Amino acid sequence: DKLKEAETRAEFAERSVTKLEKSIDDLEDELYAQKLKYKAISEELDHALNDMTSI
Amino acid sequence: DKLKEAETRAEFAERSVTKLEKSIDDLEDELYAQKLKYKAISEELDHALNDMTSI
Amino acid sequence: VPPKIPDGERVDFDDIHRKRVEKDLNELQTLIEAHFENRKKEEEELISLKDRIEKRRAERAEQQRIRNEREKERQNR
Repeated sequence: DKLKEAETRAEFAERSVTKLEKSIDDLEDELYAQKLKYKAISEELDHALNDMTSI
Repeated sequence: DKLKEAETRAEFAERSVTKLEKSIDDLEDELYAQKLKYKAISEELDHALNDMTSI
Repeated sequence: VPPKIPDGERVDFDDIHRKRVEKDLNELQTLIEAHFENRKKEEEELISLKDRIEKRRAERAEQQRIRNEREKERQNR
């Protein structure tokens, strides 16, 4: 009889997706913010370099 | 009977779990690569500052 | 005997100047342009793509909130 066993299977399984969802959101926001940090620090330097190019 | 409504969600869960794991792993990999790139940019700037430092 | 250099004619010290002329100017231009092109290609496109990712995950996460609400109406009976 697989009734109760598969019910426990679903009960344990479906919460794991939600557990991963919040982690994915947090890590994606972290990656996006860090990329923003790099691009913010990079634009000023590349603009000064464009100023640097042959005066 | 009562088995199928459980089997359907049970199989719904497996592929979703695998896809979420793959997505979070790949996002983490991208995050680490960007971290290394950012540290490298800081290294280049600091090396320039340390080498010149008035001569 | 030591290595008896055979009798030639010339030359030196023009090669060093020739080597410096390319590096100082053309290499500098091409290097700074490579930096500029790499920055322009990567940073803006990928930050736009990642904000696109943020809005898409907002959509999917809200859709999943609605799925959770309907699942807890159809389940908590």
